[PDB]
Amino acid sequence: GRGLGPLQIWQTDFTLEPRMAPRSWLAVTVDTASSAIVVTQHGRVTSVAAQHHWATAIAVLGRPKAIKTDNGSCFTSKSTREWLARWGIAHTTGGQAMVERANRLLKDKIRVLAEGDGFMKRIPTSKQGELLAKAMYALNH
Amino acid sequence: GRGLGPLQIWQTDFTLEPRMAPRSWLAVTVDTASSAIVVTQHGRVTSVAAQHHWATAIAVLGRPKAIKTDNGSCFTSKSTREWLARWGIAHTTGGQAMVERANRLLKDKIRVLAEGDGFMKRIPTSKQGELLAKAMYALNH
Repeated sequence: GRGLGPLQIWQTDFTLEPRMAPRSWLAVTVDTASSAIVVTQHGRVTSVAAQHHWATAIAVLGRPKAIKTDNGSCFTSKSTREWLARWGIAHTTGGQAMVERANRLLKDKIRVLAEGDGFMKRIPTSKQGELLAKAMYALNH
Repeated sequence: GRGLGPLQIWQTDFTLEPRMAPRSWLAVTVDTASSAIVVTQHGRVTSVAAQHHWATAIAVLGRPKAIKTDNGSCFTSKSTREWLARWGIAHTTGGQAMVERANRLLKDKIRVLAEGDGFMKRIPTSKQGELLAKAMYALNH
């Protein structure tokens, strides 16, 4: 139950992380109610990447009432607006200090975990998925 | 806080779902405390697939105290035993009625969602990720 608890509002952004190349575009959502983070990696910053990311985030967190983004083309496209409408999720572009903080915490954590494993530059491709998941764990739990 | 709440014990299995081919192996975890489900898809039933799945599940649910599996080779290999030890997760092979139920609920939900989208046989590859995430959402939230 929500009750008087925080409203179910997310902030979402993309942040570029070459340690994760070739899928170096990280799509990042912060649930403003709980501060939980969901991150996925993508080859390209696109509308469909944003949609794939939110599909994952909904699986993890539930369906939000609203999502705040910037006015980037991947978020204001007809395709993305229609996808959010299909899900019944309100969308605003406005401010999103929480997701900016999430981006920095994630990139720092990725670096620390990678260097801990001996990867001082790009993370080997076969190691990225588990390292990204480990960073998400580290920031949420 | 746990308090007197249910112990943090998962059940994990693999179940084959040709609607999701070529990555038709679904790795399924049920959190026995909450009945939450995490599912990932994989090309092959292997030790490393199980590890990749649990990495994701830990990102979503937190680190469990213990995981129950069957005695399949992907779970009793030296590689998997060492991975669980690295994480400090206790492992038992024993019984796992909850994950069997999860498997069936997931496959039924996948079918319903796929047929709703007009896919009466295999789901087109580019549509699978979001459909799988939708099934997971549908069963958890």
